[PDB]
Amino acid sequence: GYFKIYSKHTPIIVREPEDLPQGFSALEPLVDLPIGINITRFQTLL
Amino acid sequence: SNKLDSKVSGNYNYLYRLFRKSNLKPFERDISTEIYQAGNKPCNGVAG
Repeated sequence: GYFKIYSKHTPIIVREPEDLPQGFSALEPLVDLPIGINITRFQTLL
Repeated sequence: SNKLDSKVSGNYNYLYRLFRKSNLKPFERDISTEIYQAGNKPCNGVAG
């Protein structure tokens, strides 16, 4: 019924372009608030 | 609620829908439909 949010930060030491950091890191739940929202698309905010 | 809501004049502010192509999901509500020219009639506003 609502939106779940998981997040974790990582101190990257590897090359930034043409690379995703290889390794394992589980993301802990941070916030989860009861909003009954219909969601079809989304957009970032830079 | 026939003695509380329904009264001497009647509260006619209770609207309800009848036509939609996107039906309801579990715990989901459409707040405003978008009714446009869905029919492809040449004469706009045909009788019937």
